[PDB]
Amino acid sequence: GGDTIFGKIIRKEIPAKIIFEDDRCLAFHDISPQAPTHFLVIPKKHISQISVAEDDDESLLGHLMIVGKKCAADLGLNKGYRMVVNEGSDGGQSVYHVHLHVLGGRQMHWPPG
Amino acid sequence: RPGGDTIFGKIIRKEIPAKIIFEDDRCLAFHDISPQAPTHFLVIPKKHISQISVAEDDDESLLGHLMIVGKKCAADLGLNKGYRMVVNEGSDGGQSVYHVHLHVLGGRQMHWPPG
Ligand SMILES: Nc1ncnc2c1ncn2[C@@H]1O[C@H](COP(=O)(O)O)[C@@H](O)[C@H]1O
Repeated sequence: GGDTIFGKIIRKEIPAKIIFEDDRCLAFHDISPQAPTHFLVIPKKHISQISVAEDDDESLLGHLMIVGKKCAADLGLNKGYRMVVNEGSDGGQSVYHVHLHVLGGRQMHWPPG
Repeated sequence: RPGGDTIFGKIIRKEIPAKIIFEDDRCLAFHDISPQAPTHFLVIPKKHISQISVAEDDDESLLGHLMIVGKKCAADLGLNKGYRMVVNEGSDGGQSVYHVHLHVLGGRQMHWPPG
């Protein structure tokens, strides 16, 4: 699903530390973790960035957050966590395939970058 | 009671003012009074969900709507160089208002890690 490294992960062409999968998304740990728990939830649909998401993608985007919530509980994050979507250059977006970050296991600080 | 018992409930019921960017029957977007970036606003559901960790499976479309409204508002506010969306959950997330909400920050380079 796409011409990025996240497409290769979805297609199982390269290994990843997969947490959860269903028919429309994939959750895996970030290869460059910024917290004791740091994982990504990505749609299998190649949406390059949140700014081009369509109105019909609404439930899919919410699905990423519900999956992230459920994964966080099953990774032991009962003291809280932070969810992040980066858009474009100012947002620090690293891969042009929409992805939800979930970070926890330490105190997250303010501002969020 | 509609909108909950937090400060965001008072905003939803229009009891206290806020600089509103967008409103529909499901959500409200308004500027943050303690901005951490040149543009910093919030998108919140009108339904009172205290935190993302207790959202129900049926809340999925509503949560996605917050993100769609967030990116449309970001475009309307001129954030063509990008932005960051954030949800804070619980103590480790730094949550202070226990009513689900999405931060949208832009107008400067955001740094990594995100706090
Ligand atoms: N009356 C208000 N109007 C606008 N923003 C607010 C108001 N009260 C709190 N906030 C913001 O809501 C956020 C709550 O923190 P958190 O729950 O950690 O996201 C902070 O960014 C506050 O500055």
